[PDB]
Amino acid sequence: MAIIKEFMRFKVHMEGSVNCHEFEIEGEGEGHPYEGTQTAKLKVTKGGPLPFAWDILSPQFSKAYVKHPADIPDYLKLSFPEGFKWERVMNFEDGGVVTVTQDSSLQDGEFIYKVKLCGTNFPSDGPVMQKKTMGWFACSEQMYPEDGALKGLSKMRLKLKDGGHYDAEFKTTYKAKKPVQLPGAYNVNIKLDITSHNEDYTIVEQYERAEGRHS
Amino acid sequence: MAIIKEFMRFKVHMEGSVNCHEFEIEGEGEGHPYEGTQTAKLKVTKGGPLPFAWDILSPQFSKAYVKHPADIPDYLKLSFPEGFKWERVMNFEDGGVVTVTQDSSLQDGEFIYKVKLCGTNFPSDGPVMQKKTMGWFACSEQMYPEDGALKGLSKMRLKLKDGGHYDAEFKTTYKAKKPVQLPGAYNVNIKLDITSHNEDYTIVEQYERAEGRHS
Repeated sequence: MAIIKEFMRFKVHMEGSVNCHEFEIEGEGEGHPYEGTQTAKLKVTKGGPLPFAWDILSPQFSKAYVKHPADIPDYLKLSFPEGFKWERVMNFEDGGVVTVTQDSSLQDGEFIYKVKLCGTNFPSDGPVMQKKTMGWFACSEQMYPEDGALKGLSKMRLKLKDGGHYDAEFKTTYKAKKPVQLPGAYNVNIKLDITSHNEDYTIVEQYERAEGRHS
Repeated sequence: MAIIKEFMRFKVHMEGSVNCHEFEIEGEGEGHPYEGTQTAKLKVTKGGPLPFAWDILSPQFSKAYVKHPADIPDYLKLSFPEGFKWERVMNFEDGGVVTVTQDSSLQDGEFIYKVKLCGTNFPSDGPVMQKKTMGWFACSEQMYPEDGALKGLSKMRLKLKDGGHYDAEFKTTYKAKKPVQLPGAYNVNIKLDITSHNEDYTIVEQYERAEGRHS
């Protein structure tokens, strides 16, 4: 039997603060790791309703679910059962910064996600704190190994409610807990959607499709 | 009859938070803008004692006091009386991030400095939150024009109490409030010292010497 089966569920716990508003999120998800597709259902358990845009949190809730061609080593799938950790910084065009620390493991046949998120310097009148965003554009992450780790860089774009867009640079470093084969440089195309939400975004459902491809 | 005289005093007000510990600092300084030298006397007026290292704040307390050769446009000196603004991000080797917003003006023959600082994601056991730093190494700021503004980039190094060092990358964008001539690329060598401090760094005195030179 495989360790990463064709269908895999996950559980996620997020804690952090944005502009020093503390919160906690608990969620459950499921998907098909070799198809590159997944969904999640997130619940704000502390600090709700959030006084900021959900969209800055949605990309933190799953790289084991990336469809990889056979000739591109699936570094983060190979990291299991032990798993991997990743560190991310997001630099937004108006000075806002989000930092993310995450640990992924496999317990009782289910992925376990632990996330720590720290966001700061968002303008009180800006689109994040005023909840003026409407989801991410489809995007591509440029992946490359460096200093024994897998790194990703993406130019991300948030749609704004009244038109136009709001941009951010994503930098992430992924590290397996045990040494496994890193890939060469390649690209991952990502579609991240909010599929449902209640009025104050205390209950949110997400969908993500991610596929790796050669440069 | 000059706007920037050979001897100039300044006043600075800083407010912000680091790992959501809020604080305010008020200070007075003086120096010689054409000699590239200055001193400051800072006091913690709110949120003391600070539960983090003073060294992350000391580089935020004065680019009007940089000695420039005659063939290098002194962009930030020319910006006065109106003055300038700058935005800074500091990325520390252990995931800590500091963002700084600052406004510089000239009122009644004295510089007026207003600083907003936001720091986050510092490990609770790291040298910043454990106050294990002992001042910055001498450093150089690589200056270059870009998108109509003056930018700086520096690789900064903090001494640690028990030996070794703790590194950070500084990126800053300086913008005159009125259009004045930008220089070409050049370097500024900086020595920033804490010359006195009380036991919990609620009163701190600093000294800085800065000189621009061709690359």
